[PDB]
Amino acid sequence: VNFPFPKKMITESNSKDIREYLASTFPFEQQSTILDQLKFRQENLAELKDQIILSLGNWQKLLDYTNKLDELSNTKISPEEFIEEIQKVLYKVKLKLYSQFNLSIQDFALQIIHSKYKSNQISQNDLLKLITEDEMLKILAKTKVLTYKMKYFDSASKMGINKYISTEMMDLDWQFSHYKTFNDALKKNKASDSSYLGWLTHGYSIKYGLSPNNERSMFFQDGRKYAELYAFSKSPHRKIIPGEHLKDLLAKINKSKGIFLDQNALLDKRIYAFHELNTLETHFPGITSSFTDDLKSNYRKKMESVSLTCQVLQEIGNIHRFIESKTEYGLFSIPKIFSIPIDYKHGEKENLVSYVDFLYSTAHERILQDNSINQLCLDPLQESLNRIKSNIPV
Amino acid sequence: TLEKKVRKGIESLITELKLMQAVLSKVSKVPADQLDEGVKIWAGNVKELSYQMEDIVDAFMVRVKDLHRISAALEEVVLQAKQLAELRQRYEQEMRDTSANTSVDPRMMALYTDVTELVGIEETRDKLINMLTEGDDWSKHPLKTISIVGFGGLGKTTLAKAAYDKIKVQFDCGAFVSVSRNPEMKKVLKDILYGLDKVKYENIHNAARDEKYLIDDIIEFLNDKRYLIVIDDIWNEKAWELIKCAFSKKSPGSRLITTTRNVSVSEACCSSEDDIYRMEPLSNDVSRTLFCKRIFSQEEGCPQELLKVSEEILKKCGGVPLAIITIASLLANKGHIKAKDEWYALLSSIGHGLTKNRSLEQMKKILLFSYYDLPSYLKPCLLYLSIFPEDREIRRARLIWRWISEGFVYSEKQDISLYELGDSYFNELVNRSMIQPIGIDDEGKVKACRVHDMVLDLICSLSSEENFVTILDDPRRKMPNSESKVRRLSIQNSKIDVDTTRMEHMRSVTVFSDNVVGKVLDISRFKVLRVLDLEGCHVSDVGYVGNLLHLRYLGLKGTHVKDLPMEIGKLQFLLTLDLRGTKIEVLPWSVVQLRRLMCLYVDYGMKLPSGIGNLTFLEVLDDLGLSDVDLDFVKELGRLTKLRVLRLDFHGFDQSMGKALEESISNMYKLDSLDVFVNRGLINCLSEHWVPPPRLCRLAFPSKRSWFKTLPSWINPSSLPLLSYLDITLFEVRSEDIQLLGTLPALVYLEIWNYSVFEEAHEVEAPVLSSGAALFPCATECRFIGIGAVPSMFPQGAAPRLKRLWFTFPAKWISSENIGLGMRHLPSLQRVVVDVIS
Ligand SMILES: Nc1ncnc2c1ncn2[C@@H]1O[C@H](COP(=O)(O)OP(=O)(O)OP(=O)(O)O)[C@@H](O)[C@H]1O
Repeated sequence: VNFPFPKKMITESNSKDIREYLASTFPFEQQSTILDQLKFRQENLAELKDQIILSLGNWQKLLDYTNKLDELSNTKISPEEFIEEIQKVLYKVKLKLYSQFNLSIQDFALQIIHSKYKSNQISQNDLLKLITEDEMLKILAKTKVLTYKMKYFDSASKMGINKYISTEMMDLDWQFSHYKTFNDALKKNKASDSSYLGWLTHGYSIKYGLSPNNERSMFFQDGRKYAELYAFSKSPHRKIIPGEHLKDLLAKINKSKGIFLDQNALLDKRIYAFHELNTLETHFPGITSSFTDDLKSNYRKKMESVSLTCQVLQEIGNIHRFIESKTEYGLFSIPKIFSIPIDYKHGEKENLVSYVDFLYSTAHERILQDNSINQLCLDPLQESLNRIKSNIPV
Repeated sequence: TLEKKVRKGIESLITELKLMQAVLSKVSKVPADQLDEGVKIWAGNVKELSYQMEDIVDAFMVRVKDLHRISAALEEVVLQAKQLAELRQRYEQEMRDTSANTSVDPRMMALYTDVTELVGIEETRDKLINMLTEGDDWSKHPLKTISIVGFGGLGKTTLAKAAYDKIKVQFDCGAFVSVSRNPEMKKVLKDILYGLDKVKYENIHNAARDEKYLIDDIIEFLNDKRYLIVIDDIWNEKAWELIKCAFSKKSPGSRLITTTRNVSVSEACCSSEDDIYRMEPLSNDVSRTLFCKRIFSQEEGCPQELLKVSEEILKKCGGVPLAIITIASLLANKGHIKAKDEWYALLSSIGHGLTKNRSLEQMKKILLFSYYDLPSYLKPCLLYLSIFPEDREIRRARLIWRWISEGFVYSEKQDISLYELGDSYFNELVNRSMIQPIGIDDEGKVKACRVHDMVLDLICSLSSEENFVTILDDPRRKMPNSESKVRRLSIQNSKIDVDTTRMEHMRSVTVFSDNVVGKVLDISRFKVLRVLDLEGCHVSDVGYVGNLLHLRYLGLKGTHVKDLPMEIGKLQFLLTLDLRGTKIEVLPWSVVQLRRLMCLYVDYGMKLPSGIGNLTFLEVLDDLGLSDVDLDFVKELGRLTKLRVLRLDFHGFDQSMGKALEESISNMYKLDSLDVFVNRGLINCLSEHWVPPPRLCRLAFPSKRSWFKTLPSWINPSSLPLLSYLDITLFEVRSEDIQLLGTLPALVYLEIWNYSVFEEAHEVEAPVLSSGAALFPCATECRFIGIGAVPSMFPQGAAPRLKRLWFTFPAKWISSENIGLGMRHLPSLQRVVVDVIS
C-alpha cells in the first residue's frame, strides 16, 4: 500500500492528549519523545537461573557466579566495598552457550550500581572515582554492543531496520536507560572521557558487525588517532596548520564527506560513512567544519535531516516490538511474571494509531528535500509509512 | 674438486666485471652525439653481457646438481664474450681526416634574445637588485657574494643579465663570464681579463704565461676600484675556490654574483643563508600570459573551445620558462596548424614519447647536462625514478630501501651504516637541484619526493633505449621487440597485455593501484627476483615465496594480507620487511631463522615471537607492541647494539620490568630518535638515574593523556647535546625547566604540554627565563601548551630564527603590563594567533 503523508498538527492541548497515557503505560516510562519500578528488574533477579541448572554438565561456573550475583543483588553493602565485591566476577571471567550466559552475568551485575545510585546508596564522588578507570570503559563499551545484538538484532533485520542502527542512539532504548547517568555525570566533570568512551564504543561496534565493511577503519582501533583527536580538542588552531598524521586524517575524512555528498554510488557505504562521520562530529565538534563546502552544499542541515530518520525508525521499530508482543522484547528483558498477553487493549486504538500520525507529521515538517537525501530520507521514511499502515488492524 | 674449478673461475669473472664497468663508465661520460655507431653498439652488447655475468655470480653466491648448471652457464658466457671480442675487432677504421668541428653551446643564442620579449621577469629583478644594492648606499660595506640556485631552465642567466644591465654605470669594472662542465682555468681567467679592458688586454687569449702570473695580473688590476664580477654555470666547486683566491683583498663597495645548478656549492659561497637567492617557477597567470603571447595573435578568447586544453597542458610545464617557450614555438608552425587533435596527441605523447620530435632536441641537451655531470654510482639512482607513475608522491624511505636492495649502494670502509649512505645518495640527488623534496617525516627528515613531468619522460626515454625499465601504459601500449631481455617492469593503469611467457631473468616487478594483479599475472614463474613491490593491491595469496630465493625488498603496505607462510625462513638474504596496514595479527615462529635485516615496519597489533635478540644486524624497528611480555624477552632488546630509530606503544607491562627495559635501552649507542606511547598515566619507565645514549636527536612522545611528574634530571645540556626535537608532556611545569632547556645546543623543534592546566583546575602562570640572554640560538619551531609564553621573554636578540610560536593567554592579563608587545622581532614573527582564555 502506498500510504500518503499523515498530515496532522501537534499543538497546545494536544501533547498531553496522548503523552498522559504514555506517562503511565508500560512503554515510554524509560523513554521520551521528539515532540518535546525496581521490581521489574527484581523479578529477573529471581529468574536469573531459569535454565542454568538444566545443562550444568564446563557449565558449572555459570551457576557458581549466578548465586553469587543473586546474593550481591539483595544484600546491602557499603559503597567502599560493594565495588570490590562485584569486581571479583568482573575481573575473573575472560570470555557459544557459555557467552550467552556470561553476558547476562556481567550485564545484570552492573545494573545494580546504577540502581543503588538512584536510591542514593552510592556516593556520586565514589562513582566518579571508579568510572575514570580505564578497564571499565572497555567493559561497558563492549557489553552494551554485545547485549544489543543478543536480543534486538534478531528482530531488527527482519523489519529492515538493521541498516539504520546507530551507536550514539542506544541510551534512548527503555532497557538501556541507565546509561543516561553514566553519560551526563561523566561529561559534566570529565567531558573528554565521554568522547573517549564513545570513540572506543564505535570502534568495537564496527568490528562486531554493527557497521561492517570489507576495508579497514583508519579512524579507530589505534591509540595514536586519539593523540591528534585530543590535541585539536584543546588548541583551536592545530587544524588550520596541521602536522603529519593529520593531513592523512583530513584526506580520509573529506573523501568520505564527498562520498556522502555523492548520488549514484552504492548505499551501504553511505550508511557506513554516516555512522562514522556523525560519531566524529558529535564527539569531536568542529572536526569536519569545511566552512566553504558545507554552505554551498547544505551539508549542515543535510546531516541533521538524515539523522532524524534514524530516531524516527527506532521509534517505529519500538512500536512494532510493542504490537506483536501484545520474544521481540528481547531475552532476559521482560520477566514472565510481568509478561504481556495477546489480548488487544482498548487504550491502543486511541494512543497508538493516532500517535503514528503525529510521529509521521513530526517527521514530515522540517526535513529538507534533495534527490540524494530522498534516497536517504524520503525512500526509507515512505517505506516505513507503507509498512506501518499494513499491520495496525491485525 | 668440481666446485674448485667453478670457484676459481668466479674471481676471473668478477675481474671481467670490474673491467666492464670501467669501460662502460668511460664511454657513458661523452654525450651520445660524438660517439660513433660501432662504439654505441659494442657498449650496448657489453652491457647485456654484464647483466648475464652478474646473474651468474649472484646465483653462485646464493647457492653455495647446481654445479654443472653453473659450469655450463659460465662456459657459454665466456664463449659469447670471446666471440664479441673479434666481432668488434673485425671492423675498425681510423679516418685521420675525420676532424669534425666541436658542437657549439646549445644555450648561447638563447642569451641573444630580445629584451622586449620576456614577461614577468619584473618584481624579481628588482628584488634581487635591492637585496644587494641596499648596501650599495654607503658604498663601503665589505664585499659579498649572492649565488643563484635553480634547476632545468627556469631562467638564471636571464635574470643575472637583467641585473647586470641596470645598475652598472655606478661601477668601475665588471665581467660576465661563463664556465662549462670541464673548464680550462687559464681560459676562464683570460675571459675575465678580456671583459675588464679590451685595449690593454686585446689579444690576451694568445699569451700563455701560467695559471699564476695572470692571477697576479688580475689581482693587481683590481686595486682601489669596485668590480662587480659575475660568474655563472660553475660546477664542482673545486673550480670556484681557485677563482676565489683571485678575490682575496679588502675592497669596500664591491660584490659579485654567481649562478649554479647545485646548492651544494653555493653554500660554499657568501658564508650566510641570507645571501642565497632561491629562484622559483613563475605563477599560473604569468605563465598563461607568456603562453598566449607566442601562439596567439593578441588575444586568447578567440578559441573559447580549446581553453581547457590550454590550462591542462600549461600545468605540465609548471612554471619553467623553457617548456612554455618550446611548446609554444613547436605547436604553432604558422597560426594553429590544426585544432584540438594534435594537442591531444601531444598531451598523450608526453610521458612516453614526446621527446622524439623536431626542433626539440636543442632543448633536451640543456636538461641532460645535469644527468651527464653526475658521477657514477648515481646514474642508476636517477634512472630508477622512471618506475613510479607520472604524478604520485614517492617516500624517500622507499627509494633508499629499493636502492639498497637492488645493489646500487656499497663501499669498503666499514665505517658506514650502509643506510645513511643511501641517505647521502638521496641528499646528493636533492642538492643537485634535480628532485623536489616535501614534508618532514617522523624520522626527522624529508617525507617524500616528486619528479618534474618532462624530466620524467626524458629519463624514461634514456632508460628506454636500454632495458633498464619497462612501462606498460595505454597511451604508449608498446612492448620492446624482445620479450627475453626484460629486467625491470613498472606496470601501470594498463590491464590488457599482461603476458608473462618469456621473462626468465626478471630482476624486479611492481604494480601500481591495479586489480589486474594475480588474476592475470603470475610471479612464481620468475625463477629469480631481486625486489618485489605490491603495495596498494587487494590480494592475500603471498605464499609462493618459498619457491623464490633472491628477494631483498618485500613491500606489502595496504594489501589485505590475512596470513603469510611458515616457509619464509628460506629467505636468508633479505633487507626490508614492511607489513603495515595488513590483516595478519601474529607473525610465524620462522623469523628466528632469519639472519640479515635492517628495517621491520611492523604494527603493534601483531605478536613478536620470543628470541628477538638474535637479529643483531637489525637497524630500525617501528611500532612494537609491548603487552603481556616476559622479562627475558624484554631484556633481549638490549642485545642488539645497532638500532637507530625505535617506536614503542604499549598498554600492559607498567611494572619494574619497565625499568628493566629502561636501562636496557642504554646498552645501545647508535640511537638518533625515539618515542614512547602510553595512555593517561604517570610514566613508570624512566628513572632519574639512567645514562642516555650519547647520540639523540628527536625523542618524541606521541601520547598527551599520560604525563611525567616533573622534568627528568637526565635531560641536560651535558648528555645528548644533539637534540633537534623535544615533544614532551608532563603533569606539572616549572619556570626553571625552561631555563634548563634553553642551554641545549640545537633544539630545532619544541613542543611542551602542561597536563594540569588542561585537565585540572589550574591557572596558566608566567614562567620566567631568568639566567642567560638568548638560550635559543636556533629554534624555528616552538610550541607551548597550557603554558604562558609572552613575547617579552627577552629582546629580539634571543631567538634569531623562530617562525612559529604557540602559547595560552588569560583574558585577565589584558589589562596588565606583562604582554607588552608591539615591536617586530628578528625572525618572521608576525603571523600568530593566541589561544585566549577568559
Ligand atoms: N621570463 C622569461 N620569458 C621568456 N623566456 C624566459 C624567461 N625566463 C627565462 N626564459 C628562458 O629560459 C632560458 C634561460 O635559461 P637560464 O637562465 O636558466 O640558463 P643558465 O643559467 O645558463 O642555465 P640553465 O638553463 O641550465 O639553468 C632561456 O631559454 C630564456 O629565453
